[PDB]
Amino acid sequence: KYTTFQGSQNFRLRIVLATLSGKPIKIEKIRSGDLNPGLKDYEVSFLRLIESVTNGSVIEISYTGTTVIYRPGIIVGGASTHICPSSKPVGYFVEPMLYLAPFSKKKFSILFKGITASHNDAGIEAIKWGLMPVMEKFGVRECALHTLKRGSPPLGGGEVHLVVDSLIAQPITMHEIDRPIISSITGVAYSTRVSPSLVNRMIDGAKKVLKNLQCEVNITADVWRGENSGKSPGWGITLVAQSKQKGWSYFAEDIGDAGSIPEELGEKVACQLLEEISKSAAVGRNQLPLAIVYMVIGKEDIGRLRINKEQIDERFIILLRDIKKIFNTEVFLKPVDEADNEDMIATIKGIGFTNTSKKI
Amino acid sequence: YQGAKLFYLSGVINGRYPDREILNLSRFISVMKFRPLKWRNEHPYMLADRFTDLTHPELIETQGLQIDRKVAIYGYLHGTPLPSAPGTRVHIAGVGDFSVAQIEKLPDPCPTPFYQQKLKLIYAPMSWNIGKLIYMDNISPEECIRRWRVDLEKFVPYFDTFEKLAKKWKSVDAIKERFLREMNAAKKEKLRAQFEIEEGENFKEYDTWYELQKAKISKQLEINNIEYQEMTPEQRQRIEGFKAGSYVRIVFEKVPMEFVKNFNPKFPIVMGGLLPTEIKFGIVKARLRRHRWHKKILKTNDPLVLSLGWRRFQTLPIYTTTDSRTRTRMLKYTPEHTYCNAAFYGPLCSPNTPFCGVQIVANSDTGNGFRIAATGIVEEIDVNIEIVKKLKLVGF
Amino acid sequence: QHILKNPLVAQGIVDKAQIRPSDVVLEVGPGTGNLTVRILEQAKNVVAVEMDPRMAAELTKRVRGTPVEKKLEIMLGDFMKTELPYFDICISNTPYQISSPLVFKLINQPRPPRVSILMFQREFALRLLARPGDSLYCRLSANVQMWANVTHIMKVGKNNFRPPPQVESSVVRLEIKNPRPQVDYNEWDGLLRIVFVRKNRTISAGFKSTTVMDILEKNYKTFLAMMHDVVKEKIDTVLKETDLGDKRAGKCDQNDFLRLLYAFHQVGIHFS
Amino acid sequence: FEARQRIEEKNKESSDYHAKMAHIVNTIN
Amino acid sequence: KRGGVIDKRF
Amino acid sequence: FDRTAKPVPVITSEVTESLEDMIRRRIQDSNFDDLQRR
Amino acid sequence: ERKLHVPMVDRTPEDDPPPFIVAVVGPPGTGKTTLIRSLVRRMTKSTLNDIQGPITVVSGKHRRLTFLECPADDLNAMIDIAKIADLVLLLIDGNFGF
Amino acid sequence: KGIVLEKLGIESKQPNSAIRKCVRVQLIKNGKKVTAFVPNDGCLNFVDENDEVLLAGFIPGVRFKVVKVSGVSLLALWKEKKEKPR
RNA sequence: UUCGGGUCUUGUAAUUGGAAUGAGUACAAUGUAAAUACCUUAACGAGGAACAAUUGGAGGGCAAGUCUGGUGCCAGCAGCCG
Ligand SMILES: Nc1nc2c(ncn2[C@@H]2O[C@H](COP(=O)(O)OP(=O)(O)OP(=O)(O)O)[C@@H](O)[C@H]2O)c(=O)[nH]1
Ligand SMILES: [Mg+2]
Repeated sequence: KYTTFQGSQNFRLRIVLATLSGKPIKIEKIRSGDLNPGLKDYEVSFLRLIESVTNGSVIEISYTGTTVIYRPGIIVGGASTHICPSSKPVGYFVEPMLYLAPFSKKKFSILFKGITASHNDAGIEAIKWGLMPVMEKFGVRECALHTLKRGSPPLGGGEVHLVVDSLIAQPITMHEIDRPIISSITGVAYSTRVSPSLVNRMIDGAKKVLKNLQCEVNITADVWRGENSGKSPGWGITLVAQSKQKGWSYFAEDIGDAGSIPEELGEKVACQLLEEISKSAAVGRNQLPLAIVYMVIGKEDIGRLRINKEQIDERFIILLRDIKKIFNTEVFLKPVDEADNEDMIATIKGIGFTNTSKKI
Repeated sequence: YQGAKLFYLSGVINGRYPDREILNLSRFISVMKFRPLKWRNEHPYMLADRFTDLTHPELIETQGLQIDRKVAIYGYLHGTPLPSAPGTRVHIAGVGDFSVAQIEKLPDPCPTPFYQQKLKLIYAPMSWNIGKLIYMDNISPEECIRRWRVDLEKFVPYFDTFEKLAKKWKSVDAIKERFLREMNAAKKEKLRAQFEIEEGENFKEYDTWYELQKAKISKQLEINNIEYQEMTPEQRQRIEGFKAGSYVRIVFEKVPMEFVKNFNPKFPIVMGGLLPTEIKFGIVKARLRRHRWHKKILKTNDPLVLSLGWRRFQTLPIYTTTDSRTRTRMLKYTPEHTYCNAAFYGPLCSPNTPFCGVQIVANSDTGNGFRIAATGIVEEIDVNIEIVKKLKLVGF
Repeated sequence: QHILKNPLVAQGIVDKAQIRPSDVVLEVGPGTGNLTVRILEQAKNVVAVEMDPRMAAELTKRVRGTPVEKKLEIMLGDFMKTELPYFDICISNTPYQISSPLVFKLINQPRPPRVSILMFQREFALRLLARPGDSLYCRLSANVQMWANVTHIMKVGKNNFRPPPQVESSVVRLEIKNPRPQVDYNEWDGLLRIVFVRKNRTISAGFKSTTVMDILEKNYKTFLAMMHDVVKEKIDTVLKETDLGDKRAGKCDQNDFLRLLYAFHQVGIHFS
Repeated sequence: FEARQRIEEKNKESSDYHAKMAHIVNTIN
Repeated sequence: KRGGVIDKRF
Repeated sequence: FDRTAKPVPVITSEVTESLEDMIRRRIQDSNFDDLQRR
Repeated sequence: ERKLHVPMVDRTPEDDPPPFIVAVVGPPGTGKTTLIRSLVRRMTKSTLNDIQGPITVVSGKHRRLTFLECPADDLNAMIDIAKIADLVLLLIDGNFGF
Repeated sequence: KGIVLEKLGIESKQPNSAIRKCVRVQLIKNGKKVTAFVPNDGCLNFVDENDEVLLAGFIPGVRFKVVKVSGVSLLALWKEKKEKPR
């Protein structure tokens, strides 16, 4: 009757996958042994977001809060505003909406309010330049995340507007069996309620690592001051490696804490980006889960994606097992014929998903 | 279509038609080619060649015949490949929706001569490779990684300690490949490789736009064929499932005992796979007209037997008009000679799925009039509707 | 004075500018501001300089009482005498009376914009884009090309402007190369001026003229401080090795002029 | 109260309709 | 809208 | 059901704030639409 | 231009395709059974006295057919065979007409 | 020949308006998108998206009219002497 | 063009009678290598002569019907829907 899961592991992913596949699911034993059992507030707010963009969905939480029953409805979207609790930033909520947005009856226009950055969740630039380009490859032509107000922790005060005009039947089949040649490194260096000097010092650290490279390095300085700067001082950097060849991107992101050295964070993220490039074959680790899901929900056709051995980590294992339990689809991996690198080709047949909610 | 072939048969001798005409008909069937149909190419289906009841006889006795029966259905698959894993939802015409308990491929009982000779003419029974460790759920994912060598809510992936990485990337070697009299040939060759990188795609024909699309479909189909061929037969079946033409045994559970008892081999058993939307139940917004040859117009809240996808059922539709696109107003009857927007509750289905409606399915009430009552195309699927009607208050 | 009355060209100019929300744009002589209001929508901060106070006030009246009003900044007076604040991009309807000084001031200004979309008369536009061997190749084309690259976006008909000017104008994009090539501005211009007295002359013919030969001789003796016939001999030589003396000035590319400069520096003679 | 609310609703519908109509007539030409 | 969250948490 | 006439406008706090903004907002600019001796 | 059509995908397998489903549909007594016997004999050289349910026969070196005699008296049958029949042999009584 | 991409005037409140009878169609031969006229809103009905339509020379700029849909004449459907095969 | 002018058995949505005949069916004969058909012809074959002629074009009129706009009752669009 219900596909059963355990724990809070991959809570968002299990919800969206059930939402896309249309199969009811049950998630149990959520933080049973902890002093504070059951869902966190942000997880509860996350479910409310699903109810807003869907119609006919039934969501039941246990008396203890440790078990949820989910019966997905259809994706309808529409215009709405969501208030994000301070426990999580907007990116924690924007990311799952990204999976569902292109397959809705009506275009998604959701206004997200709350803290806008964190250490463990996707930033604004990460979505804008790190995940959304991947969809452009997969056929979501029009997608935009407008930054109205930046809100740094702990008080936040920021605002972001998610708009996806493109509604598609399903993602196009993916054919990427090569290592993209990344042409340039770009990025956004931002700060709030503080002097512009911090942004300048931070790019200085990033360039120091990246000056040895043979590609041009151009990092934008986005100093936010005044009313639109939020309620707290904060500052962070994003560095994106771009392949104009086939429009591929790899990125790294962190934010700075009070008392931290702006130069040090810049050097860390630059050094962080190089590791991501070393570990990446066609998409970065932070981008891989979105790519895998999109191929799974493609047409009844075999899509190919090149993945490095480093990307096959503990997280990648659960993602495939989670996908199988809901979709019954298995990702077949084969070695590449090359000897320079030990990469492997991930071949996935789409489940023939179609956007039946959209009126014709 | 105009010019359609029409064969003529005069009489019957010894229970056979004239040999000459049958010869012509057989040839015409032999060389025939079939158009691709949208529905047939989007769902898996099979026609049951034989029927069998697998319920244990003791169970039929200790509980009685009323007990639900386990039955096995055999036949050739058609259309899209059927998934190998059990649990797939499927509909049997005139029976209901069931879930496949088991599925297994059997040798072809009527192998075509070309197939047989690579390796009776009539068959009428009725008459540590990481890839494995991913799906061994018993092994923990952490255990899997180490043998061959935390959570997705944290979007940022795991990175090593900052200082160790600084030493790691002090030099830029090992990533140079990712970034963009005899030595002269080397420079141009490197420069040649650079050019195709930086302008290659824009520069890398078919006469008509139609041929371009057919090329894209065919190329993708070829890519499928190569990929499956490399894979092992077990691996192939595991991903695609059972391809069309495969002879498959399929076992069902919780089948009504009536179906076992009420078995006439004349009446066919048609099996059709269901997509996720087909399972859903809700309001169906559709565009519908009275059929031209039906004598009578239809009425709102009047039963009508619809045929959507693989399923046939009766519902109470409500005929509507947009009222110059200001409101969804209820009608009393279908328009005499044009469609109208109709709403009815039933299993959802993808838009653009055509359907036809009939008011009488029993022979006893057949009469002589045309039995096809309505035809239409489903326009939208939804979980609610806001049909309204004009109410007038009258005073003096 | 003309005013543009085509909305499509104004929208196109903004789109080609492709202003990022992060970047700040600088506008010169907005006038009516129909192009301006679109720029405010896609620009975080906009700085506008207007020669006439009344236009600026009317522009204030157009952005009047709007959320974009706080972002918009209004400045008055000729842009030259003022020192322009930093701006990432410049898209403006400059008068052509000041186009030629303007384009160079943008280049000369430290930290110049990466991209700028400007309108010039057709003849000026061709001169900006004229390439070696082209009929319209001139001294100005060689100078601007070496500092920055300029490409022609579109051509705007005279009829679109009202009252229609007699000469057509074409919107053009210029991007300043970063880093700027390491060559002294005065020395480059000194080389270009002598060799472009008549593009169709031989480069040697320009040098052998008596008046400039005085100037080169005066310049050479200054370098010694740091025989007029001797200087004539040295110039006659260095042209022969470079072979540029035979070649026409118009045909010679920017790279060729560099071979002219370095060879002269070897002789010890510097233009300026 | 509902009188005022409906008025806002119908006005928004009319504006949305007219705004769409310019778009269709814009694309077609 | 159709459907809703059934919150029986105390 | 339909209504013949405009509903009478309602002075909510937001309406007052919006109105009172304009009344204050104007006065900075000293833009008063006033009769002046001719 | 008559060559031009809407692109579509045919999911027929490249190797070992299934037998084509042939539906013999017509009013009662129009000769559906005798037609199936006649076709089967010519193709296989064997006569089937009684036919019930699907009959799969070899029809060529690499082509096979399945014959189904739709119940003439049932409309519900006429629907579901119509959704799967690759070929229909529509029987018409010439003397009686349509 | 062409594919029906969208029915631009389906929503238009005004019945039998010139906008209602316009349908965007993409020519199969070249893939260029154009518009076609339909004889009337009733005939606008038989057309649905992704149907093959044969076009013939005829709001300005619309120079084509639909003469067949799915290989059958629109007039035949309008007089209702035939039924569209799907 | 309003102003009006010119002209006489016209109209019926009314009833009603018995004469003719081939499309078709068909003994036969003729026709033909043998047949079909034509030309012939016993016998049947007409009042909605339902033994049911088509393809295009122009123009109305109607409602407790529906949409849009506004110096009230109007106008535009249109109306298989009351
Ligand atoms: N004279 C003549 N009789 C025919 C012809 N075709 C069929 N028949 C007769 O029609 C009768 C019915 O034949 P069937 O084959 O049983 O037809 P059916 O479709 O199977 O009928 P049901 O199975 O009862 O639905 C038989 O007695 C045949 O002799 C024909 O061309 N000429
Ligand atoms: Mg029979």
